Amino acid sequence: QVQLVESGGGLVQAGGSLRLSCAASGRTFSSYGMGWFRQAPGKEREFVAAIRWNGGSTYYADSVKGRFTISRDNAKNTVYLQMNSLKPEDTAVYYCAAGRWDKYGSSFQDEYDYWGQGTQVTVSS
Amino acid sequence: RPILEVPESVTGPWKGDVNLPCTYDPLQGYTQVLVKWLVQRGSDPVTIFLRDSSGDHIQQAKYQGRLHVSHKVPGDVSLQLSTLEMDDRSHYTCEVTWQTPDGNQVVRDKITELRVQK
Repeated sequence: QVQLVESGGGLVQAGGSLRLSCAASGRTFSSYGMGWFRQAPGKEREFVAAIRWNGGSTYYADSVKGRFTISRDNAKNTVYLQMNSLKPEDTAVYYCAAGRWDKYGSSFQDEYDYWGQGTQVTVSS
Repeated sequence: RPILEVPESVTGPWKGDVNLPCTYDPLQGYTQVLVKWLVQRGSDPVTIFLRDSSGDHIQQAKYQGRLHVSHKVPGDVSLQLSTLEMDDRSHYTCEVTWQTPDGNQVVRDKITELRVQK
């Protein structure tokens, strides 16, 4: 551990909205950078968003900027991904991850050490 | 594998020495141009050490005379503290910047927790 447990997925219409949550176990949450990744059918896992341990900075894939927002609550040991204005291209399994990067390297899956089992998102035309 | 190998935590003895490992495998074509070590206090880190084009520079008074950073082996920028204090307990960041002559830049960082034990 940390164990990371995602929820909040669903099937939604294009233009619609979901919020993913990731609940972390342990007491060391507040020291980790947290991220969201996604894997679409027949494609490789890709970066979505990340947030520094202190909440000081956030980072986004170009394709989700302004539509998705990552946030964290170090007191509740939770990270969120608000997903607005959803597009069919956003369909994927979404995974929460924790790593010991500080402000650099957050787009790289190799810089994370813990991963959840994921939650499924489908957006339909 | 992450670029920087830094353990999630290290425990050192009060009043003694500790080593905070930070190592990587150098890649041909890149030059290491900056190493920064930082310490948390409390929601923001402050720089305690810089290695740049003009050498090694301790950047906080309370580490003066107590802080060394390895330089002998390429890829090893581990930090050693002497005369460990209880107020040295914190999270420490190793941050390394690489460049090419034509201006490309890559940066990585990684955090360890230093515990101090009596």
